[PDB]
Amino acid sequence: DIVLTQSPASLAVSLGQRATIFCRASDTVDISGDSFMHWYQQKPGQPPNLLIYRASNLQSGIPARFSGSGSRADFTLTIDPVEADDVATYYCQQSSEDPLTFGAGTKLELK
Amino acid sequence: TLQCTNYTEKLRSMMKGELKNCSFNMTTELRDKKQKVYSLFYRLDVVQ
Amino acid sequence: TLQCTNYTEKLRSMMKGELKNCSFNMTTELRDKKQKVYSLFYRLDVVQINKEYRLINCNTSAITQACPKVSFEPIPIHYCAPAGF
Amino acid sequence: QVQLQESGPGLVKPSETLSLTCAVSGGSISSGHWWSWVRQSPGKGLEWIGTIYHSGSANYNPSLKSRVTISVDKSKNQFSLKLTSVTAADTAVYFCARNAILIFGVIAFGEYYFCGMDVWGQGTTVTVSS
Amino acid sequence: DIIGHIRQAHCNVSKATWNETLGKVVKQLRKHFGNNTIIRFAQSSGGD
Ligand SMILES: *[C@@H]1O[C@H](CO)[C@@H](O[C@@H]2O[C@H](CO)[C@@H](O[C@@H]3O[C@H](CO[C@H]4O[C@H](CO)[C@@H](O)[C@H](O)[C@@H]4O)[C@@H](O)[C@H](O[C@H]4O[C@H](CO)[C@@H](O)[C@H](O)[C@@H]4O[C@H]4O[C@H](CO)[C@@H](O)[C@H](O)[C@@H]4O)[C@@H]3O)[C@H](O)[C@H]2NC(C)=O)[C@H](O)[C@H]1NC(C)=O
Ligand SMILES: *[C@@H]1O[C@H](CO)[C@@H](O)[C@H](O)[C@H]1NC(C)=O
Ligand SMILES: *[C@@H]1O[C@H](CO)[C@@H](O)[C@H](O)[C@H]1NC(C)=O
Ligand SMILES: *[C@@H]1O[C@H](CO)[C@@H](O)[C@H](O)[C@H]1NC(C)=O
Ligand SMILES: *[C@@H]1O[C@H](CO)[C@@H](O)[C@H](O)[C@H]1NC(C)=O
Ligand SMILES: *[C@@H]1O[C@H](CO)[C@@H](O)[C@H](O)[C@H]1NC(C)=O
Ligand SMILES: *[C@@H]1O[C@H](CO)[C@@H](O)[C@H](O)[C@H]1NC(C)=O
Ligand SMILES: *[C@@H]1O[C@H](CO)[C@@H](O)[C@H](O)[C@H]1NC(C)=O
Repeated sequence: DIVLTQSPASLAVSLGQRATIFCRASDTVDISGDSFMHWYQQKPGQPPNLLIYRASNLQSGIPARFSGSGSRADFTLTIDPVEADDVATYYCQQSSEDPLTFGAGTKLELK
Repeated sequence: TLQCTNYTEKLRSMMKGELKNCSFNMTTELRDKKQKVYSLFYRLDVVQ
Repeated sequence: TLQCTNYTEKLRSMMKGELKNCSFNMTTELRDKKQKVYSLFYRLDVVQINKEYRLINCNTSAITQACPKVSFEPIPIHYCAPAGF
Repeated sequence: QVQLQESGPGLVKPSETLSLTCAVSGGSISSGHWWSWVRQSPGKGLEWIGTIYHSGSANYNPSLKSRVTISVDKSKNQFSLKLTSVTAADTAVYFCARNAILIFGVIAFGEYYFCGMDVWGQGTTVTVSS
Repeated sequence: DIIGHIRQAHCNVSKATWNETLGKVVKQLRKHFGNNTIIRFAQSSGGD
């Protein structure tokens, strides 16, 4: 299995401040140049909603404040600025090798 | 002698097992020197 | 690969820097053995590779040795037409 | 767009089989997408169970291979998961979701790499108890 | 190396055109082998 280490377990910033959440795969998720790293926002009580696909591409309907980055096994996802409606647990997901695996989940809260 | 591995172990297509990444000590322009070469070969061209 | 030095370092003539004394490992009659050969080459025939030098032609082609028994002296050649011309 | 709605028992006696059916409304299960099941539980992040293509071919999580079977019902437009020998450790919220595919080539030769679960249902909470 | 994804090489023959082509072939074969018979096309046998 591909193991995804997510860090920090919890991050909090005041409104208007950018936040970065890291995801470190146990192995490479890049297949022939395409980085198969996915990023989801799971609001408490809600299902997760895909935000970023193929590591850096923003999903349609998701505000422009979301973006991603990374290559190989080291990925950095970010929110710029974090708004009040962004309090959520965020997870990374890999589709490079079956079984699909998910990260631990980072709780983004206001401060 | 070639030292070959599968080019991409993550393929789920009909091409899995095709295109091996083979390394070898190839000769160079000067008779006294050697170079290490990596190249791709189709499975049908390389026999264990 | 050739290991070359200037044949004569004391020259004050136009030959200073030309004509190098190159040491190299050449093959011999038996594949198992090698021989160490010292020879002189003109500078124009040896190019530095990085001292270590190679023949200028290693970059593009194999070199065929001219047979020493065959003279390069031009001889007259007559051209003669076939019948009807 | 297409919505996913699940239904099945929210309480299952230990060691019997849980059966969840996810209805697809507004889309078509027989399309170039893969359908999958995901679970969430306190202490455990999202864990993948398996995925199905409408042709009937399916991939499963290696630790669950002996206990989880999934299927597609093309006439009902429904995706089903049957999990046998359920234990207390299997308490979780179960989501049905649609996995988008790159399909960079002829699908007959594979050439599809999974690329993002873009549509998720609401989740059926299942507790194992008796 | 290969830029981008690895994909299988392939040929594409239209089904309607090929089916018409075989229909023409079957009638012409029947002219030599007899009518009211069955003509089967199958993949080639093994070999090089
Ligand atoms: C022989 O017969 C087979 C049988 O049909 C036929 O198969 C098809 O091959 C093509 C490639 O040759 C496959 O193409 C891909 O299809 C997907 C899916 O298409 C649907 O969805 C897209 C949008 O999601 C719609 O636009 C489309 O109309 C369909 O509804 C496409 O997503 C792929 O698009 C990418 O590649 C295109 C190729 O140029 C780009 O134009 C396009 O912008 C996309 O770019 C992405 O890939 C590029 C490289 O691949 C990359 O550079 C970009 O940055 C970007 O990442 C693509 O069209 C098609 O799926 C196959 N059909 C099957 C069976 O699924 C063969 O083509 C045919 N060959 C011969 C010899 O004629
Ligand atoms: C390459 O793939 C083939 C597919 O059958 C497999 O048998 C082989 O072990 C693979 N090689 C390596 C080095 O993983
Ligand atoms: C090239 O030669 C070296 C000599 O030590 C050897 O170790 C190496 O395995 C050779 N490489 C290949 C690809 O055979
Ligand atoms: C040979 O002479 C040339 C003259 O320019 C000089 O550059 C070169 O260093 C000399 N080489 C040796 C080995 O003395
Ligand atoms: C000839 O080969 C020997 C090893 O057998 C090596 O030490 C020497 O440097 C070589 N000579 C030249 C001129 O390269
Ligand atoms: C070697 O050949 C290339 C062309 O193939 C040429 O540009 C280069 O100058 C040559 N080397 C020397 C030392 O002249
Ligand atoms: C073959 O494998 C080696 C292993 O180090 C790697 O560096 C090289 O890029 C591979 N070749 C290709 C063409 O991917
Ligand atoms: C082959 O490609 C040409 C390109 O113009 C197209 O017109 C033709 O229909 C194609 N044929 C098949 C059988 O795909």
